[PDB]
Parts: sequence; structure tokens; C-alpha cells
Amino acid sequence: VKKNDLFVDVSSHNGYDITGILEQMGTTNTIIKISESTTYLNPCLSAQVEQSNPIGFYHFARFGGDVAEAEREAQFFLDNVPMQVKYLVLDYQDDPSGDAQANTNACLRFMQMIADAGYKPIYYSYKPFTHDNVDYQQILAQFPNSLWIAGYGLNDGTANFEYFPSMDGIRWWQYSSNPFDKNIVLLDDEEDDKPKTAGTWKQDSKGWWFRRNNGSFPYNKWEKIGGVWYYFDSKGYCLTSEWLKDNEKWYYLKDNGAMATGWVLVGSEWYYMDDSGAMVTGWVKYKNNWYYMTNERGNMVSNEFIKSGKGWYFMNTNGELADNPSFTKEPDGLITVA
Repeated sequence: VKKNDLFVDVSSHNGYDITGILEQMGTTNTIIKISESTTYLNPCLSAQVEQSNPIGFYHFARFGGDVAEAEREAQFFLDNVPMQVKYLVLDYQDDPSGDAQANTNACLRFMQMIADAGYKPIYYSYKPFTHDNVDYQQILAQFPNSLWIAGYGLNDGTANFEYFPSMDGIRWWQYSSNPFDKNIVLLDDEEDDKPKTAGTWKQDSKGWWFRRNNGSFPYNKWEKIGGVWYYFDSKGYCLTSEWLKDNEKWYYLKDNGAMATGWVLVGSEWYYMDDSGAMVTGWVKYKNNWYYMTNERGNMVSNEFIKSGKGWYFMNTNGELADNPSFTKEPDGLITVA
């Protein structure tokens, strides 16, 4: 998954048919509860897996500050993972011991076991609980960017940045439990690897071209190099800082030639590209500000509305804001947080 992707998490509380909530959410990405303590198994697991695309599984911790107990709970959890996924989650939100350090050590041991088993560990919880029961900085120290934090705000079923939890290392954000658990991704998954790069970059008077291993070079085409997409013109030079229309969609090649994905600054304007690099039109929110972007006839426009209090103010390209808000009722567009 990538920044702003969405996923739902479920347990027996969601039953044996989760097709509905997945349709409502608009995604099949799930994180399913497997176990709790050392004796409980979510009976809806097989069904929920069958009906979705799990990106991970979670375990409801009952070990408190007991390291030996944490180890047993972790093994029971591992022994029941039904399929390979990138993440295994430690849901630590209840039964903490009075010793905050003990709690932390137990959580660290649980997470270390998940790591040793070949998965990426994730600590899930809510801010105040974490503040009062563990030293999350110690957790992040051992496992960077491993937090999945819950913060619902008004809990009206939508992601409202005003109540975004303020903590370091947050990878995912459970923004609501109304009607079911909703989550948005803050960081792309890690890709710990050594890119191959089947060739050598060459820079001449005109620009950059790529000499493939066989001596040829890409021209009039998209080509992924070192795991990055670039577009080469008719003469073999990759485009830089340029808009490109390809197959009815608009892409933007950045100053380094790489295809833009997510928010990208073009000049002084903000545009948003989906994970495929294709521009997204209409209303898109970035944290607290709203943008209405269009590309009719290749005329790229980014209408920016800056939030201030309970209102949003249109900003003229001259950088001047209106005296009064343009709107106070937010449009129902795409919500991004990173």
C-alpha cells in the first residue's frame, strides 16, 4: 500500500460476511484479527480472508507487562497466521500493568518475535493510552515508523485532519470506527532492496539519456529504471519538469525525470497524481487545505482554498486571500493526509 491508500480492519465483531463494508469503503484491503491471549481465535478469519485482500493480521494483547506472557501470545499468534502478508499487528489497548517500562519491554519482545519470524511488526493503540502505559519512543527506537494509531475526532465516519493524532512514527491512522474501523495510510511500504538499473545514465548538452546494457536507449516511451518511471522523448532524452498527456491521462515528470505520484509542486501550484502517476481532477484535500483541480483542454488549473478557523479561503494566484471564507461546508472530495 502507498500513502493515502485505505484499508479496513475486522474481527468477529464484523461477522462472516464483510463484502458490504468493503464495498462501502471502496477497498478490499484488510487487516484481520487472528487471536487474543493464548487461547482465543477469531472464528470469522477464513471467511474474512476469503472475501478480501489482507495486508496484515492483528492480535489483541492481554499480556500486560509480562514479557514471558508476551512471548507465548506472540507464538500463538504466529502459529495461526493463515497466509503470508507484510505486517503482523500488536493491538495493545487494554490490561496494561502499572509498570510502564514493563509494558514497553513486553511489547518490544512481542514485536521482536514478529520481526524474527520474517514480518514487519506494527504497534497499534491510541495516544493517551500509549502516553500513560508505555514509552513509545523506545518502541520506535527498535522499530521505526511502526505505529498504527487510532484517533476518531467526532467519529462521523470520515477522516478529519483537525483531529489527526500528533505522534512520531505513525504509519497508519484509524480515523473512525463509524460504522466500522476505517484507516488511511500515512507512509508507503518499505522496499528494502538494491535496485538493478540495467544500464548507465548519460548526460550530454541536451539532457539525460539512458544507455541500456545492450547499448540501445529508450525513446518515445515510458521505461522503469532503478524502479522509477521516466518518459523519454523522440530523441531519447527523459522529460524533466514537464506535463505529458498519455492515453487520455495527464502525467508530470519531475525535475529529476521521475514520474510524479501523489502531491507534486509544479511551479508554485499543487497537483495530485494517483499511484499510477495519472492526475486526479476535482476536489482533493491535503491535510487541512482544499484544492479543486482541472485539466480541460490541457489547461492545468489548481484552485487553492486555505483553511482558517471554520472556513476555507480561495487564494488568487497572486497569493491574495479573500476577506471572507469561500465556504464553510467542505466539499465531499478525496481526502489525503500526506
